Amino acid sequence: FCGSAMATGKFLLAYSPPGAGAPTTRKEAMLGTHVIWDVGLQSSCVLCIPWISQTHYRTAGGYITCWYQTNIVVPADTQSDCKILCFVSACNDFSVRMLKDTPFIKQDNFYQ
Amino acid sequence: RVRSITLGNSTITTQECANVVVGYGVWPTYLNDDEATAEDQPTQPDVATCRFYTLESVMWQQSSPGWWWKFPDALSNMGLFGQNMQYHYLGRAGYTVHVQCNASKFHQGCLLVVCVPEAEMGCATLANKPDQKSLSNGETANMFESQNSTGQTAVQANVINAGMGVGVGNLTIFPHQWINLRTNNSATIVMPYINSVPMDNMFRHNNFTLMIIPFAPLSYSTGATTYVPITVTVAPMCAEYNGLRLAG
Amino acid sequence: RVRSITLGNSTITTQECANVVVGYGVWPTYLNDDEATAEDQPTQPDVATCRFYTLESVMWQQSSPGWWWKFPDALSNMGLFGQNMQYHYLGRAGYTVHVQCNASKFHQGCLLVVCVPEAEMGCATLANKPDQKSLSNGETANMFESQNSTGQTAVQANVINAGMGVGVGNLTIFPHQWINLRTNNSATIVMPYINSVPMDNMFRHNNFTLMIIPFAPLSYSTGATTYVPITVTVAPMCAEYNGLRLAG
Amino acid sequence: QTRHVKNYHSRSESTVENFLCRSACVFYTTYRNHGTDGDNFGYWVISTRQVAQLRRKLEMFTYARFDLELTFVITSTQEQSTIQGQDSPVLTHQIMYVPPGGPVPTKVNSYSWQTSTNPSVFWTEGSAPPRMSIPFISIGNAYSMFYDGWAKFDKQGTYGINTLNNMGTLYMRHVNDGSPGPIVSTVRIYFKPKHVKTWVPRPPRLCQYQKAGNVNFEPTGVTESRTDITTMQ
Repeated sequence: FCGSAMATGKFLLAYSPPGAGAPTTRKEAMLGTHVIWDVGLQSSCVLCIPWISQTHYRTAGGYITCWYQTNIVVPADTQSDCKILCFVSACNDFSVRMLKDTPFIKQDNFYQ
Repeated sequence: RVRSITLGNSTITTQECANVVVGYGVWPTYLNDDEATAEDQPTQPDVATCRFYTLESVMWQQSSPGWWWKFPDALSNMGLFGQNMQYHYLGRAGYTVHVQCNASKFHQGCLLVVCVPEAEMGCATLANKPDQKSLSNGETANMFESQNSTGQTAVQANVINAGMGVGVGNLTIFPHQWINLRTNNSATIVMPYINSVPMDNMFRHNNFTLMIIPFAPLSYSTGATTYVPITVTVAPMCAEYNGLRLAG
Repeated sequence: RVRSITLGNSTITTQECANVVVGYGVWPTYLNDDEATAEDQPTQPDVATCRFYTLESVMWQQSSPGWWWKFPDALSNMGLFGQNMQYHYLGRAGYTVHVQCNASKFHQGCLLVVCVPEAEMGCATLANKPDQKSLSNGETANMFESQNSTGQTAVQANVINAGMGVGVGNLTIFPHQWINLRTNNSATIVMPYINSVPMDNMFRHNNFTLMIIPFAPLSYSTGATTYVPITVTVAPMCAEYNGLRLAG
Repeated sequence: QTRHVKNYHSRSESTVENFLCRSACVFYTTYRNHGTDGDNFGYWVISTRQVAQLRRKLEMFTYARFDLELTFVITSTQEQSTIQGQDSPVLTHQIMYVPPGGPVPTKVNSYSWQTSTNPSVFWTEGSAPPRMSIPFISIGNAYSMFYDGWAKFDKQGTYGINTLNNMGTLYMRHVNDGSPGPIVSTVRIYFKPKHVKTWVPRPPRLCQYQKAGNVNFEPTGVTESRTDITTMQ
């Protein structure tokens, strides 16, 4: 959370297992796997997702959602809204087994 | 620092060194067999229900009277433990009640967070009994009023009497916790199962209610958020139900 | 004498000295962690599902071809374990199959009670695939035929090929038990979980089917009951599901 | 597809060696047995920045140190002509590696072909493809995949470039014409780094490459767009 140090609020980071589907209300999120992210106490939250895997050779994968448990409370009037930054990382348990060409580079002709 | 608590598939974060009010000094426990009692009243525990349930936050405003929930009814539709109430005739459980408050240092106000056992409430009409809807709305908070309530079967929700015909300032006799925004923002009340019988039907009876009454009204500086969220998180403790298997 | 077996809130009675066919020599077991594997694929067991489920008895008659059930699908609506299939993406379980037969000493007949793993079945129409309804009817038995089946998407249910294009008399290669009314009336097959993967989706795949094929036709003396009930009782064993809690 | 399977935590081919020591085709050229002005020869300056896949994989690191295992797949085809009764004997090819700073052939019969310090392999068709290995030939301690500097400070176009990444040039030609008819041969050089050391990992390239000797790019979006930030229906 990248708001002011005086800002206070609560977020509900909800993890949906694969095949469960994305929750549609804050109550369905609360009834599943979730953490109450209190902005006032800690400005960062870390979540480790156990079941990731690939999905194809070349939905039904799990979801992560955030909900407004409370609103963001501020002492004074700030014109701009707060921002949240997300970071993803690999844990020590990934395997990779079959190298292939990446789909994000293209070379349709020679350079010379 | 900050302490993270996980129960089942739910996680919440609480500040360390936060006071916990443990009911009447009794931590919730399971029922105990009395000198190897016979299998005439089998009991069945459930540990999957020991998870946090987070009700929708109630918006605390400047002219905002209290709220209340009746937790046997307030968790009656919260997935499990609600299915357990529906399936089992007799139930028994304690609760850990977390009351959060998200406000900045520029906010004012004081809250009385009290769990009142057997909070039988009067009716707005003297020759009547309040209906189920007014008494307990389930996961939705029922609100106190700044004046006398009107209704044939409505609860007398004037905050001065807390709906019970007593002094609201004397509500501290029950397990309570004051939330002063300049000092506190959290309240943790661990309520043991209190009843005149070891187990009882849960749809038919409310063990206790939680009243969140703002004694000092909410206030803020110009430009600050005019409302403050109050989040109630509930973890059922030591949930027991009547055994459904055949005794022999 | 007679042995009574209780699992959960269900009780059945079986004759002692009754043979039990244990799959391929392997008793159903839980999955084992491989040298303290990481919590990337958490597994969750369920012991409430370890109870007997009794399908509706199928009426064995004189001109009665076989029956079959596909047990991942046949228990998909049997309360728990069916709710567990619906709720969990990946599942894993073995089964204890009890096949009872209520006939007097004046009845004749022989039954082949066989559990066929991966019993992929052909279609009545060559350029087609059989539909879900014909392949598995759930708790309702699907019946074999004395002649070629007709249908655009119907299973080729002629009993001679058992629906698989093989010799029905060679079905004894699978875990089986013969029921000869003059000698036997019960069959107990304990089937371990057999698959090419440790766990798999249960709505999407049938681990095995149970075929009850009368090789010697039912016969009786005049005045005896013209039909004989065949009761199938199923106890899921070592049911595992994918963990639903957060890894951290 | 690709159902959930057990995770065995195989890190085996995620290593830089198994990630980069892959034999990739980096160049192919044609040269005739007879030439108009002695220009019937193929050549390739050894660079890792012409194939966009190998370039991206190598540029995921700042410094590298590897050997150059080159394999050449020479195939000759006879072109259509009015010459009859050719009966070509077997064809021999010469592949010269000019080390950095060595003599450079200008024509097919230049003196630089018959030199002594340029490694040359003579391969006759019908055998296994020729193969030569070039060591880590830089005078520096590693190959710099990126260079935030100039070859000469007072020159605008020398930004990047460096001078220590020169790996030499390959030269291919026919030793014998075989027949008095048109024959054209393709070399199809195959590149494979060996004993790779890499340092200072870098983010993968996001924008499509424009030039082989540049990092210049048209600005591109960080990723593909989606309709809504929330997963609501």
